[PDB]
Amino acid sequence: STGSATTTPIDSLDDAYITPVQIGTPAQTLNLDFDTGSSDLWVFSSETTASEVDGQTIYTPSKSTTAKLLSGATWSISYGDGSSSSGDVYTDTVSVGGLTVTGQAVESAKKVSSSFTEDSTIDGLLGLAFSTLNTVSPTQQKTFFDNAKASLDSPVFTADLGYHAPGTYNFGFIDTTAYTGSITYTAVSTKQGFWEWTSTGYAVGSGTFKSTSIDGIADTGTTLLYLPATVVSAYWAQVSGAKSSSSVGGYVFPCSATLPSFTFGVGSARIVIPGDYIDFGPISTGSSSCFGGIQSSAGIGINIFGDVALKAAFVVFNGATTPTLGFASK
Repeated sequence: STGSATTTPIDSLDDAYITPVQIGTPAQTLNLDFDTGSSDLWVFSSETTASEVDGQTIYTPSKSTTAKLLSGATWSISYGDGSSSSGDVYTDTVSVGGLTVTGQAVESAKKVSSSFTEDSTIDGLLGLAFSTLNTVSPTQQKTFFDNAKASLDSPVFTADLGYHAPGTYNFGFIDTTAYTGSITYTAVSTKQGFWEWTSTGYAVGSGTFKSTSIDGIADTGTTLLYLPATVVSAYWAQVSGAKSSSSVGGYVFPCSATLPSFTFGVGSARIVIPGDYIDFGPISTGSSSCFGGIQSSAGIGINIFGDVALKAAFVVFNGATTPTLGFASK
């Protein structure tokens, strides 16, 4: 089997991407944030505290003839941005772009934190990291990809995120029309549950490439590119007036600037992030200070190849017995 679904930016900055997902019988369609940095499929629901729902579409298990309470199971998750959610668990039929999994764990939110409530465009998350990170207790549950894998034509999914435009998530096949050149594959460590790999270095603008190993994760659920302070300082030093602002929470730059590109290495290959992809707009409405899309990871504990980096590439998440990642230009 295969599946193919369009993913659409939630706003004019590409802060995140939503993909429609069918849950239950008859189908209830929710727009989920596909997140290769986590492993829970959770949704706003008829069980979510009413004051914490503000415009989202909810899953109502009682209206699904295929929903079944997973007795005794609870979940609770905290994300790198400080947001969180928790609840109980149903199993139900879940379809993405024509690919159907029966018996998928659908984690129903009883509580969500303020940032989820405040984002009316995201109805939940669909985790695509390794199932060892799934938070369901006392019986850990599998991700949608893990459940679908055996049925797929090939045990892969691909992320093709757009810049200020829709893109595609494909399951079970590699669309050879969606990228240019060849796909370069690179090793993955699953030891932390992430799609964790080692970039071979970077360049700033037209500058020379610096060969240096940068371990990090391919994370579709993180907006920006978080890299070591040395790398980030070298980038922003090429932008007149750019500075790190403790009060804003990262590097800012004059909105009048033209930003240089940023290149990262994948083995001997190179992915170029155009300068425009690094502009996240005014820090507050009407400000002439703009927020940078490359930020330091020094306070995180891990480097994160988030959407800023991934949307410059066609990315293969290869879930073969030994997983690997592939990157191509597009």
